[PDB]
Amino acid sequence: LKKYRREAYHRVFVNRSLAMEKIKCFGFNMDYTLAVYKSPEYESLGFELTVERLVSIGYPQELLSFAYDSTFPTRGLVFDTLYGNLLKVDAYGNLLVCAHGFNFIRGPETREQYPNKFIQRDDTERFYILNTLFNLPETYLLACLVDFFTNCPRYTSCETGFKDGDLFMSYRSMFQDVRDAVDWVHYKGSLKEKTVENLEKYVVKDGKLPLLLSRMKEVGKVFLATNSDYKYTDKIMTYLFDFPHGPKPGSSHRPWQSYFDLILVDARKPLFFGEGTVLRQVDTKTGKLKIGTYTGPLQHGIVYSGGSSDTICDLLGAKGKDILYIGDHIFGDILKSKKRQGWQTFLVIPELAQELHVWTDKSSLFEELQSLDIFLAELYKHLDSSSNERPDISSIQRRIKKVTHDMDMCYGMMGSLFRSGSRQTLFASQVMRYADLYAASFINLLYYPFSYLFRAAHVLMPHESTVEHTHVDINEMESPLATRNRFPLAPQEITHCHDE
Amino acid sequence: LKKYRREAYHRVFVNRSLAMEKIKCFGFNMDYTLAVYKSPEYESLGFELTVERLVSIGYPQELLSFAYDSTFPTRGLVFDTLYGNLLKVDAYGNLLVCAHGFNFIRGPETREQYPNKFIQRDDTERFYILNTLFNLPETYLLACLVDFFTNCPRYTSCETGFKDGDLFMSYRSMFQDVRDAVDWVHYKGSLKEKTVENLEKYVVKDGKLPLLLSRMKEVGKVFLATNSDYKYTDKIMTYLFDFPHGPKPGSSHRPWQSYFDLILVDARKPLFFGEGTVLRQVDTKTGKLKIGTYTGPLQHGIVYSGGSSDTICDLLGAKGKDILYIGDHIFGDILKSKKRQGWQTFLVIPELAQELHVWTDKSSLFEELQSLDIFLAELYKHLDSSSNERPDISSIQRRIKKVTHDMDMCYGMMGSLFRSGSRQTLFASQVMRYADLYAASFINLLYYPFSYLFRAAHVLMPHESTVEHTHVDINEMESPLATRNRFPLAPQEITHCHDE
Amino acid sequence: LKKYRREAYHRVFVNRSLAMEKIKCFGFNMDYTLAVYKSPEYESLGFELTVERLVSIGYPQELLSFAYDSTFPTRGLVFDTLYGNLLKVDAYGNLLVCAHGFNFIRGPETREQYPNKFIQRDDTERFYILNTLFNLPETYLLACLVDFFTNCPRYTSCETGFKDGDLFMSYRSMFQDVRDAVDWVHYKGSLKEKTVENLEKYVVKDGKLPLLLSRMKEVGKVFLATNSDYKYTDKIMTYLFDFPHGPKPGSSHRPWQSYFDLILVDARKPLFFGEGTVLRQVDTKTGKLKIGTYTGPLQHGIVYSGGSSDTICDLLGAKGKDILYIGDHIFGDILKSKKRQGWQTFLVIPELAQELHVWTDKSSLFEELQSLDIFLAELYKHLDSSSNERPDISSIQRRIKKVTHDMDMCYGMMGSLFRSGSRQTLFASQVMRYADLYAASFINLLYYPFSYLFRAAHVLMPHESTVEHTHVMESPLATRNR
Amino acid sequence: LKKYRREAYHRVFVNRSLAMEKIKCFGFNMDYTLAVYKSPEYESLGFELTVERLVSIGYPQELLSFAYDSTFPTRGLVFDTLYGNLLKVDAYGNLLVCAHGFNFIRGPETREQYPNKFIQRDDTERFYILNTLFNLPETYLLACLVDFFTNCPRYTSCETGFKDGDLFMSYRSMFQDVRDAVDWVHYKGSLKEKTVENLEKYVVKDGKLPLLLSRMKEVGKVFLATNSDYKYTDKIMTYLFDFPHGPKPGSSHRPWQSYFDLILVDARKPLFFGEGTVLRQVDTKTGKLKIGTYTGPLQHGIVYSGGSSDTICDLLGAKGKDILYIGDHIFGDILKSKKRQGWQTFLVIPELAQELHVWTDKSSLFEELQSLDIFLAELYKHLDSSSNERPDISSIQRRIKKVTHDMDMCYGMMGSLFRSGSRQTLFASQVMRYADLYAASFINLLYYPFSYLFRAAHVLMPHESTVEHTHVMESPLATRNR
Repeated sequence: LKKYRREAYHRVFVNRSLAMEKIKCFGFNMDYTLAVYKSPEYESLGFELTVERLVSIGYPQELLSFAYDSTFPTRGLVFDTLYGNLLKVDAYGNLLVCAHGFNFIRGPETREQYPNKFIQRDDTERFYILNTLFNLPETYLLACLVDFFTNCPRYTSCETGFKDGDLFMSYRSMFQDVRDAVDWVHYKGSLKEKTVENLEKYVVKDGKLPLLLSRMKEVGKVFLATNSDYKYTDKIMTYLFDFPHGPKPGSSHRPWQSYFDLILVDARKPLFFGEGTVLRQVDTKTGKLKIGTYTGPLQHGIVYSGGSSDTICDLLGAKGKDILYIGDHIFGDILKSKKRQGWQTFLVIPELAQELHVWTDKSSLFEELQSLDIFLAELYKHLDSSSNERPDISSIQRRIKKVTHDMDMCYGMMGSLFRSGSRQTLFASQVMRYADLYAASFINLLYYPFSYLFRAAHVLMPHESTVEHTHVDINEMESPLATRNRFPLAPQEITHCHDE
Repeated sequence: LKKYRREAYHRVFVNRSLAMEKIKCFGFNMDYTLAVYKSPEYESLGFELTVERLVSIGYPQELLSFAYDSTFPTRGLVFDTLYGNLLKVDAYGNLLVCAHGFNFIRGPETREQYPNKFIQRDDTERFYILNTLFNLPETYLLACLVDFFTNCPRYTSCETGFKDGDLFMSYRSMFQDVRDAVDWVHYKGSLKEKTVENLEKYVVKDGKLPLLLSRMKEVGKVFLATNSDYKYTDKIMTYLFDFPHGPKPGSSHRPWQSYFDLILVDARKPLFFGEGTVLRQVDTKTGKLKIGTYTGPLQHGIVYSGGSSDTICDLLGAKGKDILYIGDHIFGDILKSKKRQGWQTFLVIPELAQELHVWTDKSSLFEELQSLDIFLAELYKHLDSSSNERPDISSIQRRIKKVTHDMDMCYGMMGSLFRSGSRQTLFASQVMRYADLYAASFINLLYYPFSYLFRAAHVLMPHESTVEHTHVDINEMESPLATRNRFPLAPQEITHCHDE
Repeated sequence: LKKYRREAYHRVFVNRSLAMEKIKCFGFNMDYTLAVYKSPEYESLGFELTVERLVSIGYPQELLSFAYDSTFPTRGLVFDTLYGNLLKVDAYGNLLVCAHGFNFIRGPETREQYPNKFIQRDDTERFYILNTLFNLPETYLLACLVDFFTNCPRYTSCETGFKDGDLFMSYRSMFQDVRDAVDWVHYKGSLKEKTVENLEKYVVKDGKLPLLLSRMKEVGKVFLATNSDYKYTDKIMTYLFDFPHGPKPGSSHRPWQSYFDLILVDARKPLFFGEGTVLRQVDTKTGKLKIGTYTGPLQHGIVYSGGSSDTICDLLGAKGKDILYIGDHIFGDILKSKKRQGWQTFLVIPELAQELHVWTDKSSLFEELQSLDIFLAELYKHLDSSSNERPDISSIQRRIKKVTHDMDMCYGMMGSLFRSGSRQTLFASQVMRYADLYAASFINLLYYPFSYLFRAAHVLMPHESTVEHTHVMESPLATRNR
Repeated sequence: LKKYRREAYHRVFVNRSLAMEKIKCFGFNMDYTLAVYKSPEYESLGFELTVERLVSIGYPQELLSFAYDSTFPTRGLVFDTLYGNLLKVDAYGNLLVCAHGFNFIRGPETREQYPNKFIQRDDTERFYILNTLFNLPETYLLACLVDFFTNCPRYTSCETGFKDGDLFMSYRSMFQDVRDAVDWVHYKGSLKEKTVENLEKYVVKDGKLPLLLSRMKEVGKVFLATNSDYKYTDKIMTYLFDFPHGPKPGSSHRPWQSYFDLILVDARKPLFFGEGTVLRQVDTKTGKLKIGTYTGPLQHGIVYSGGSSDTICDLLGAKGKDILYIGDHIFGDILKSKKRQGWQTFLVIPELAQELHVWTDKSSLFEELQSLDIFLAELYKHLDSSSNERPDISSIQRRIKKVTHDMDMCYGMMGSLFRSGSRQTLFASQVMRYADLYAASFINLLYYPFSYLFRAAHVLMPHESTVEHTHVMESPLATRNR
């Protein structure tokens, strides 16, 4: 028969095998992990605050006529501050999609600015990668701004920016203003203020969240580690646990703090994963901070501030292997470069919820592309290098392009977060680097036992996915160009020091 | 029905789509491309010459009792010059296999030296990646040397090398001597001399090679670009074309040079792909070099030396897109970082010939692992986070490990070139970065028409490969934690400026 | 006959020759250039607000009993976040002085943490260089913090930090909190607020400033470019120009803005020198911005915000050759990388004021050092490689050490900004690199005409400074047989 | 009374103080340290073999009519592979001299290719620094090649190279061929063979060398560490010590090897200073190697091959403090990074021999420069910012230029190794960084006792060298109101 699998929308997907039996400590980011912001309301709120900010610093009034359009941005686009393009690139820096403003640039014209349809993604001065869910409003705003200055006649388009009279406004300078304004929106607190004053509008709520976290604390420790301050965190978490019952209905409600062994605010991630700041214990009954740990009876509170990830693991008595860290952010090679053991990782990708719907509900699109590809192979079926034939594939290519575009638009104007045609995005490549497990939401762990063995799927290369495990009887001897015309004792047991 | 495909051992595998109709110029490396060296005779010859070299520079006589063992090395291993281990690592620097000498290190012991089972593959001072087919003898020799100094009592093992009396011999110093000696073997010409004096023993020969190259020159230009000098190249190529007939049997034999539009020796790759050296035209009737091009009638020869890849394309009148460059070496991002258009690429991986046999002839091994994995899923079938069950998977894991090791050993002691268990190797990752097409040999193009459209296979992520394109009817509403509780005009035609 | 030179405290010192005749545009930083903050009051103010910020985020109450000690910090020290040391290093990263808290570490134990008495300044993650005048309070605070936790009973000293029970607190973490608090004090305007509310206490005022700027404005253009906003710039600049007469005798007062052809606020240096931000005009009467220029009557206003160094140079019609940029900050070589000719530079270095006093008023210490060296050469005068004599030099070496340390202490506990003994500091090396001219203040341009040819002094090497041009067989090993 | 100093051509110059008393181990490079190659014969030999190598790989026959011109190259020039220029730059990458072939480029057109007269030396791919004595022939050859193709009819000059018809030949490509040919000439032993077959022509000989090394061997240990193999080392060292008497009068000759406690050949510097290669013993009578040490009687031999600097220091029982390493090569800061104390350094700089002759025998040129500067200060003596006077200085500036250029030409067409005008070269800066002591030859240690206290000379800044220690209200803008 076939392998049993849970329903698609409940699945946890496995990049690297993970024995959940061994997880003794579950760690959480808050933003977009426990506190999932409603889409597109929250993106559109960030957009407005940023636009409003730029206008009050001198950007034109026409900006206030921009409306956030959730169908345009995809996450992980690269902004080329030299030519002002949003780029969807693959794992190796090859261009997949190129948008100047809202104008999508065809392949040939792309080669003027990118002669090899390639970017050096390491040129951090030039290219800015919009990876986060917070980057989404900004991704759209950059396109809005490029489009407006392009089409407004008060400004003359040039290769690397706009002339306003005798003044040059480079794309890199505009981007600096957008970047400054997004920070300001977040770090002066205007967005949190608006968020907190209407939580029903802006934050998702779900009773399964206290349920799942209560089960996690039955088998291990549970901790929160957030860059937000305690005041914001308390307001958010109280809302998330505000039900007329506790974990199971008919049970007594209990405060959100009772679900955690350790609560860490003001984390200053990503610095948190280095040496961080000095750890201070927070006295929530007072609000007073004190570096270190309380010596007195106040030591039984669990709210902390600053610190480092290494320190938090000490407080929990949790070795790195024991920890599954659940969040929405792809971190670099910071944690594993350490002499200390790192955390295993569950990556929240909320966009996966819509993408799985495209995958399941648009089958007729996938079927047709498979059809067209099977027909194409039939047209070349018995041809080899002696054949002069040039089969007519013109129309079938045109229907391939037309079906593929239709699929793309099922995701949005910028296509799927994970691929374009046959090529994985840079983002997809980073998901595979960073995440041991991933899902639309951490809540999918509800549907798995804590003894579950998560087994990784082989990611197949072209010669594995298009060759069957069947014996191929060849009548001609294999060319010795291919075969090359083909003592330590062999190891007696498995040599895999990874176990995946 | 199913998609028609050529027989497995004739296939060209596609990472990135390529319209072969547009290829107007075919370029070749010589070594391990046109001139395929017999295995393991040629590896074993390189081994002996290197060992002999080290002995005459003071290394112990016991080295001459080493015999090359083709079942041990896999290509792409990393040599850690700090701890003297051969490492098989994945695309992200995670350890898969760790061999100190001929001792394979289990996972737990690995963590002493690699606390995160991770290496920073960028630490080029410490880690040396043995990617080439020429590296194979050296890969085995490094293991031989570590094993000998470990087990010989005249030397005391330490973490980073050996004590010989009061003298410390670091692994990094030993590696420097091995590296120096391999160079010497190649650059004083001892290996070419031995090769040339017994070409039947050392070089593969195949009549399909003149056939395929004659067909290529029917539709485009053909050129050779080799680091070897003309003298070696002539000896090799004359042997490769030495048949009592030409392209087709019953035709007149013709000299190998008649198969090329341009013959480039002394290329100094990889510098060749930068600014290179000054181009000089070679006068083979004389041997005299002259920088530039001959003004007189000698300008009708086609042998050149030095130069750059940009210059060679000018001579051919070949824009970069028009060129398919066929060879065995994975190059870095050198060619695409240029403002000039780069070559498309066909990668020769000779090991693919044995790997495809494992894939097809050891099906019963693959079937069992699929069985065991289907049984494992059955054991967790109706469990979720409320379940207390801990199903007994002990024996079925043991049979997984035992079957997986058996598969590994079908490839060699160091396993497949492309994966370990569920993880692709670093090498596999580089194949996907660099090669538009790849095969065990370029001769497989014989079985494809020159109008062929090579269409890339999707490389599927876990949520694509383990979810069907079937409509999933859910009775419970999807958690808004996953859905988030979900103007420019949309593009009307495909936006893919890559076309793959 | 000897060369004429202006009086020492009026001099502009010349590192690279500069023909003032060609300067047609004069550009100023404001902070510590036009607005010289009184020392040590201002450092002490920044120190106190930073300590209070730290205590308010949970640092111990004892910190509030630290008093800023201006005799301790010398600018340009390197804080080693690994071992908690303030370090004075030379141009090449050789150790000269090593302080742990307030304990000064001798040579031999220095070698335990620094085996070659060498740091790699490239290690930006480990070593933080405290080069600015704003960094002076933070330099002392770091020393205070390391001293406090080293001698506090509640804590256990370690190599890389301290234990508070079973909890480790790294110097790197602690330095991050000090770093964050100094930013916080500055970017909250706490410091700006206390400054503005008492300008006499914190800001130097001097009628020579309006005189010098009006003379520059007569020979060319003058521009201001500060990171500060307009409201703080206005308060400060209004104070600096608040005199009952204009710059000439019996002339009437005129506003500070009229001394400038272009006023740029919110500069966002150092980004300002690359692509910066988009330039916007400032309506001073309203305080509102508009990117570009106001399309109306307000186009005639001369106050802008943000922008870039290149936009401002084009706005003034000045090529890089025309411009002398006057300021207190040393910038990296990332403005010479541009493809248009960059500015020439005048580095304001306030410490030069007290350093020159030491140079001239402690001449007895220099003379004694010279005698001890002369006397020392006399001891070796008759010896070559054939000599077994080991002259007894310990007592004279003892006296050299005492005298050099006496000199060091005339500058402060960390010695001179520019050197320790025979070795130039890293800071001195960066002045040589960046500053075409330098003085203790820009005001010393008063004493020079705008046609002056500033001529660079040779920096002599040992084989130049210790052999005379006087005319005196030589080994072919030295001659290569020429 | 003035300070006693040894005669100028006998001096060891002191950059960092060094107590020779503490040196217990003396270590030598051989090439250009013990074996000083005669100039210009040796440079000319290397030049000719390199030209012939190039012509034999297809470069035009005209090259064989180049003659090495020793008056052109100064060591330490930077070859710009993009534009074909030899460049003399200062410590910070500022342009001082720019030669294209043999055409010297004035300031203003320099700015077309170098808008800030600045190069980024970090661009290792673009700029190649020609610092070694071995690099002198290649420095001139580069200039010859650029001059040849610029004025050859068959070629078309471009910005970054030349066209040979429809074919482009970049300076970068051409530089690669010169680079490869210089390696080829050296690593084929062509140069070593012609040297050994005529040692009188190419190698300086001097009986003072065996005297100095035997005196070192009496106070401590002496070691040799050369990249050369043993056969070439033996030929050369045998020649250098070939005298009818030993070092003392009427003493008998003894072999060169007996002057060394350890002879290391095949050093593979600079890798030698990291982990190097495995150390092997050399059986001199046989020429065979054995890694480690011979387990027999040959263990008493003192000739090794390969190894590392750390292995050799442990072999001698010398910590880094004990060692003075004597050599002609400037190394990067990648030996101070080690976790054991590194060597102290003596940099042999042959050009110092002729440079000191210029310093003392062209004093009239220095005096005139001094008068012109004094006279120039007198012209400005009475002017300050109120002055409109623009004194006429063109004729005196003209004479300064002529005189400075006259001085430059005493060193050679590229001027002094250490400076151009008021600006130290990049090379001078690297001597300051790397060399604790330096002289024109190691032989000047003869004139100093092994108990000598080498004392460093202050390198004065402009505000130190041009204001007297003599005692002379000051603006609070300079004083910060102290």
